Amino acid sequence: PGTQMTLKTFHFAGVASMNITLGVPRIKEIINASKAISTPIITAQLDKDDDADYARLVKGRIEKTLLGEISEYIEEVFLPDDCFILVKLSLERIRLLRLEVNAETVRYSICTSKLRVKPGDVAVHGEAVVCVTPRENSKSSMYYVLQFLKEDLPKVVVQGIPEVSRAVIHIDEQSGKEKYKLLVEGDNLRAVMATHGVKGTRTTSNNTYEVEKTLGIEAARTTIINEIQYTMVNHGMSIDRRHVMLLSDLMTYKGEVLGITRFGLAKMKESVLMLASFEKTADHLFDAAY
Amino acid sequence: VEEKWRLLPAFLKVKGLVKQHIDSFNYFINVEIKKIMKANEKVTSDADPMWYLKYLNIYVGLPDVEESFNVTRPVSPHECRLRDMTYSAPITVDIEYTRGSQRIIRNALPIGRMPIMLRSSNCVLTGKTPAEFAKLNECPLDPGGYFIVKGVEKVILIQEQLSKNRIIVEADRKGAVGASVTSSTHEKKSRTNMAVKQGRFYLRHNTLSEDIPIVIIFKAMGVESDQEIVQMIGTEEHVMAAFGPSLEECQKAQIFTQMQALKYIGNKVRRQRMWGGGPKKTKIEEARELLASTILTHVPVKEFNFRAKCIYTAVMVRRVILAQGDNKVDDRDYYGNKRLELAGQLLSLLFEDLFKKFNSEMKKIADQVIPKQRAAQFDVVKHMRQDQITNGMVNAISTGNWSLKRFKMDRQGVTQVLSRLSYISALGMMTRISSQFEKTRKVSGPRSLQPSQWGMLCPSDTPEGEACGLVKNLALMTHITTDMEDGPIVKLASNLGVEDVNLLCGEELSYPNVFLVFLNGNILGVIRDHKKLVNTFRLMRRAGYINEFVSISTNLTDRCVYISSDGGRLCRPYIIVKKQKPAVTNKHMEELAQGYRNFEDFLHESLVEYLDVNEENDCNIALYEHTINKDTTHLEIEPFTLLGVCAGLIPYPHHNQSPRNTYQCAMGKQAMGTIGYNQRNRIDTLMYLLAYPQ
Amino acid sequence: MLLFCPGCGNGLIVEEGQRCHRFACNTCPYVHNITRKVTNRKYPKLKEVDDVLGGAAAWENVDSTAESCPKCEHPRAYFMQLQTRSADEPMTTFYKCCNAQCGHRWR
Amino acid sequence: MVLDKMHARARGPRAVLTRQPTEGRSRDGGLRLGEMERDCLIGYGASMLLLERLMISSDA
Amino acid sequence: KELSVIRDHAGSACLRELDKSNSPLTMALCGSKGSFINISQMIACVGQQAISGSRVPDGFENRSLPHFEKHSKLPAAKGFVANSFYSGLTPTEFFFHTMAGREGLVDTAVKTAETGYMQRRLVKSLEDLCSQYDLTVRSSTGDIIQFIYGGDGLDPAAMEGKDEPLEFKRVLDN
Amino acid sequence: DDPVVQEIDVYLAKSLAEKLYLFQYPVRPASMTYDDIPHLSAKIKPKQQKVELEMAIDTLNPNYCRSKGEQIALNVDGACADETSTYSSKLMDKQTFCSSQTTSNTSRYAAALYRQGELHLTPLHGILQLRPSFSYLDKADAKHREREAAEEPWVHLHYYGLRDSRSEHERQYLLCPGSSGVENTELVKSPSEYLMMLMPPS
Amino acid sequence: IINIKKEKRETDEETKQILRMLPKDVSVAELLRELSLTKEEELLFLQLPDTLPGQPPTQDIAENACTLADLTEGQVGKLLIRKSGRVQLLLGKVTLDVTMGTACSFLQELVSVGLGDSRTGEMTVLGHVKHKLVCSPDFESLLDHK
DNA sequence: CAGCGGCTCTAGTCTGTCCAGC
DNA sequence: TTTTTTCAGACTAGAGCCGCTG
RNA sequence: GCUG
Ligand SMILES: [Zn+2]
Ligand SMILES: [Zn+2]
Repeated sequence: PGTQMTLKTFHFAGVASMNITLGVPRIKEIINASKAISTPIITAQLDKDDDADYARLVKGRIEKTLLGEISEYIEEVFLPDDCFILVKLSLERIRLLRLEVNAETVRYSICTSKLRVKPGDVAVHGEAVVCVTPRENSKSSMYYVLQFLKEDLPKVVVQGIPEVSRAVIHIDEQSGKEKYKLLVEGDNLRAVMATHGVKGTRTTSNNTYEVEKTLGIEAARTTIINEIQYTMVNHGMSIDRRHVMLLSDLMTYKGEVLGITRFGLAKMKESVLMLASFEKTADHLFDAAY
Repeated sequence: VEEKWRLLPAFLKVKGLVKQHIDSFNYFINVEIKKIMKANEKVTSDADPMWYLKYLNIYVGLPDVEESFNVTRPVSPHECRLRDMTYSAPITVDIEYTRGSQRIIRNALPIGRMPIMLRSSNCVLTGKTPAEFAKLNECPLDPGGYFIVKGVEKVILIQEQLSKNRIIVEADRKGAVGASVTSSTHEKKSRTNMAVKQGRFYLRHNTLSEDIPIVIIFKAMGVESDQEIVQMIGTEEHVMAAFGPSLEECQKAQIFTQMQALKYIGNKVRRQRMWGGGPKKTKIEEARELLASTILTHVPVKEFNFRAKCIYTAVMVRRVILAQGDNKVDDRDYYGNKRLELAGQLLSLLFEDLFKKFNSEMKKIADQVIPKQRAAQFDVVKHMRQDQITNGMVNAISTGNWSLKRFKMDRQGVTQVLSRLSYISALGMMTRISSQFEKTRKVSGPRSLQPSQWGMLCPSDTPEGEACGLVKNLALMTHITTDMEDGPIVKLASNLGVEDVNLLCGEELSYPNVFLVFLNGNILGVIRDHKKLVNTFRLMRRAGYINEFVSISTNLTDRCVYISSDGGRLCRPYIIVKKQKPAVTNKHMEELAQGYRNFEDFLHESLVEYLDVNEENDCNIALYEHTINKDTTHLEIEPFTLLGVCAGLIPYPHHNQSPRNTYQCAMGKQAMGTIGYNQRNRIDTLMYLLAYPQ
Repeated sequence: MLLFCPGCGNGLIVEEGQRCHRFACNTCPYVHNITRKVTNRKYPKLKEVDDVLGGAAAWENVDSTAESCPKCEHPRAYFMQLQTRSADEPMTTFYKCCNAQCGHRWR
Repeated sequence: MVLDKMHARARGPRAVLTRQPTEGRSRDGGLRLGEMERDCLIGYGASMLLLERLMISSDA
Repeated sequence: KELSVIRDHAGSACLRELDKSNSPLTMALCGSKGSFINISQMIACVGQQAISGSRVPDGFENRSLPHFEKHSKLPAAKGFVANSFYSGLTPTEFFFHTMAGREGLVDTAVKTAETGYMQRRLVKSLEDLCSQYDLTVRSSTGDIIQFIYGGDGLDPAAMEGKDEPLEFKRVLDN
Repeated sequence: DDPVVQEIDVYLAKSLAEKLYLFQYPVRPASMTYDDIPHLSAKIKPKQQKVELEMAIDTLNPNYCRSKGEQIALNVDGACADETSTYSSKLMDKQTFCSSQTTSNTSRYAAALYRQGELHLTPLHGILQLRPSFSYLDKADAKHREREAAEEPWVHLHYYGLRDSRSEHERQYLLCPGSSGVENTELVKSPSEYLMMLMPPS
Repeated sequence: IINIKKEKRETDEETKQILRMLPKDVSVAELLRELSLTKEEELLFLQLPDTLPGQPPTQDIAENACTLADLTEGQVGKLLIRKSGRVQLLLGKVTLDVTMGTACSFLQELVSVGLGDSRTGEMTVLGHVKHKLVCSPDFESLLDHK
């Protein structure tokens, strides 16, 4: 089938954006068992499928919002004693969109941010409207650390899964019931299957590695069946399932998903010349003489 | 103007077709060889300070082969193909060596034999009527542009490379936008790169063991003071802020003066030669030698003054930073950024290395025999060997391997055997372009058809297979430019109001109105009014005061105006439309045919102009007279010239699906048909001839 | 923000002295005592609000004796003002009317 | 032309290094049953045909 | 979508006018050679040339070619060819069609190399697997990849009904 | 477009043509001027023009960190030698300015003293950029290195600043015996002769 | 703290970052401000073309370049301001165009240097320079005529 | 106040890129 | 003494890092 | 280099 593609596109998931790679390059990704697949797509099912309002709130939980988006102004304040970069935080945008953020939540997020603000020097003032990060202990601490913090303070993710970036809400066209399912482009299946309102029982992914880590090997067998048989009927190219029921069942029968690369052959085969006739003929012959 | 078609035959009598090969070798044999000899003129011996070996004038003579000790008779191209000889001419040079203690001047000493391309100025065939060709046994309808080396006709294929002297902003594998200008001069060709590997700017070069933080380079150059460096790069908040991490790196180290930065750069210079180098070049001195001839060589220090190198370095840093923000990296597929190199350039690079190897070998011989063998005088002329130069070129043409280690140039496939399957196969091979990236298997890269190729490269003529887009073919009306002097363009620009860059602090370069003037990659100043320099320079070119092939282009997004007389740039002729009316005027078109005017008269009367891809970006060409608008600037001379030699032979190409046209171009070359009027006399390895061609 | 020494034009750093915080050069004796409040505001870009208010959001700006919308001449419409970029922008006014057999969006 | 593209080899010159047939029609050649052809034969299940083609009729 | 509608509607008119004797229509009506898109392109209108599913990108700055105005989003400045193959392609239209055509030619050449490498990798991992008299697919090592092939134990080639062995309604009719 | 306003006469003076220099300070803003700062010396080489200046910086103003000034002066000068010394006092008293030359020729640059209704041109002998010199640190290293391990003669000049009456006096030499009106004998060439002069035949 | 030695904010026109609490001009406007609004004299700096339209008078030559150093004192030309802001420097039979140069905002000082003695002399500051003028030949008119 | 556990991170490096036919 | 001439890729060490882990 |  991979030989016979006419290389047509028209595979954007119907949202007219975020086209999924779907040809022999997708078949290569499923077979290679790459932990990183380009175009990772968790399709999620909402607990309430008829409310745009419910969908908007859930999308806010899944997607990542940076501090600068929610911060009205950001000023490095130099004072006769103590220079502190104090971020002014809007309280209307926090209310305008239903994001549950507070100065105490932001203060927790500012720490554990890789900005070295791990000490408790960061402080909360007023009513969720001002957070003050004073400075850092070392590494050009003077006004230098401050210059780095001011540029890197807006990037900190106040709320939402860091990994997911581009959640989109898709509406079904069925006349009797109009239903909304949010397709998220990202990789943390565990988190995106727990955020309140995403029904974990029906959330799925297109990365066998993410599924194998979160849902056993047997669900990782069924995605290797599905995501090959999904990308094979997408390109025309009909195929028996009994071929894919064999390729998946070979690929995951020794414990973990063993992708068919040079590396997965070593964990599948015992004999040397079958490995030695494949790639890395030098190392595989010396190591089996050792 | 029914006879707007008549201009394609007239441009073609003088230029176009296979000429782009011939006029190129002609420049190498008549102008470039002397520039290379002045650059490597003078060989001096360590053993005797007084000994000197300068070269005064180099000439390349008529092709002749001597079959006896001293006959030196003339030779013909057909005889060389039959007897498997090489068609070549002697390279004769004039020298004034020291000799015993005098200054003996020798006129006309042979240093070797140069391969000669057929139909070149030095070739016997040039200027011969068809009857004269029959005695020489050469077909009159022969493309030329090929070398007979060891009895095999060999063609050097045109090679497409990114333009030299111009900074290229390009993402690294990490997504880290960097920059790289290849400085090609008549002395040294080197690559200088800039990189942001940890959020801080480092300069990289092959003579430096480690990447040097840029602020240290600025201080070594002489722009001591952080404010002057920041003012030069940018005064916008974003540009200054992003160059802030890079300022600390020098501050953390103690470099604060020129000497403390020059010494730091010296402790990093690779000092590979420790033998035969005598004693000299302290670490500080070695740095002042590198910063002045090795880093960004195209920009020239006047008297160890880097005012010019420092501004150019700032322009590179600013371009990385604006690009890093929006990720607007320059496309390396745009034909404006790519210059095609034909035979002259490839031969000149090969000769440059062989002349330096011949000179070096003569110094090594002199150093060994002058201080030891005898009081008897050492005469270089006796020890000089013709073989090093002759053998070197011939081998490179005979086997297509351009292994020049001095320039780190290791390219194979430069030359191919001319295909004599048919007349079309030979003509197509002359107009053949080889890509730089050849291992690329990404579909949307060099392999794709780029809109910039319009009018320059044939859209449908490409081999189907391993090289679907890697090999391209020139269209009918295309001229690849040759290098020009640049003395006039520098003068017109100063008088046209371009203020010098030495007289201004860098703050100006970030004002919105100031724009920078670049000539072949060196800054000529800053002008407030872009439109007057551009519309005055074009008016001057049309009157013929400035050369026709010089091109003025303006980029508004990066405030710079670029004037290019570099050479290797594709140029196509276009009719000029002023006020919705084409300038040909019908009567002029009749005059061409009658004989009063030739194509050159149209160019200097303002009727026709040559536009390169960069200039086309600033123009609004209209294919047909009916499509003329108010905004339209030019008119295409003939639409069918967009296709190439192979593509043209197809009847009604526009009425067919495009893949079918591509197949025909390949098949036409493989067809069996008449090769030449001398086909019967030729004794080639394989010849296929149709008995009754129609 | 970058501030530079009047003497030599190297870049200043903030440090602390025995009575005040100082801007100080690294290469010359020059120092500048911070006597009073000095500030530098970034004003970054906020999120888009276009698809956030559509579909019966929790608006609140309506008040007694509010104007009727100009087409329907009834007060069955909401109106609001928001910054679209950072809060240095002058606030823009926008309004939407929703009535029986009548859907419109106005400015 | 078919006249120049027609090649057939029975028993003919074998290269000294590997004792396998030659690679060029001019040298009497011999056709390469490569891995893809070998894979198709494994799929057909023909054990004897692979042994005859790759050992007896090549280099036993 | 609107540009697609123009080509589809032009095609429908072309098919209706064609006589029940056109050699191109007869070949399309049976499946011997051709399609109705091929006939529509030849007789009515060739469609928007699409590179990577999108209109032709701008080689020059803000312009696909120097023959159109800058920042033009108008159809025909971005690859829509109104003319049919029979009428002939104007020079700009011809260049856009060639660009789309080359993408296909480059894709086939690159794709053949990728599929061949992939087939070697698959055939160098699955070659040892073979069905056994016990009905269990096993490796050379004797490890059990499967207990029955495809669960059912049936063979893909022998199926007469889309992955189902019998297709009973047809069998009873015979 | 008639010349409805300001037909201005343009003159030319040569009395300062071999004396007039343009100094410029690339890092000093137009509002901060050295008019108040006392100047201690001026040095020049008249050929290969390289001007050097030394300016005094005060120490009783708050912007001088005397604790750091004592340290930097102790690095540069040995603690009590004072036979040759950059700074006489125990602190850094002086800033030295070193010139860079902008261009070799200055023939096309002229200063223009505008007055109401008239413009007076004067040729420039030189254009120099003055920058703050950093030698004090290189010498501080040289006198640290030793503890651990040109033909053109200087011309000295007296400095008279913009406030001094000599500046108001010599500023009149930029004018020329005002000429009521004439058409210059030179600059008579025609447009076609002028075009051929600025664009010479190859 | 000394009010006249504040730290330098980077844009030199915008030096004041701490406090006690532009558009572009054109040559018609520059000459109008210094004539009507303020009678004060000011030093302008103008760059002329590489050759002026003259002959070096009796200077022993070859059609060499002509510069202001070769001419003699007196009236050299006339400066015309036209309607619509066009400015011309009529410097013979030919008219040269005058336009505003790059707007410098660093300090510039116009100074005399006189070596009145073998080893000593006088340096005198004549004034600050604020505006630059660029003079260029009008290549369209010069060429159109011939 | 001190240490070793895993982290986590960037680059580093070697490894491929259809069959064959002339 | 002086240019590059494909594009990823999932391994293998180091460099730390900060914080509990004693 | 081209055919397959
Ligand atoms: Zn300082
Ligand atoms: Zn309503």
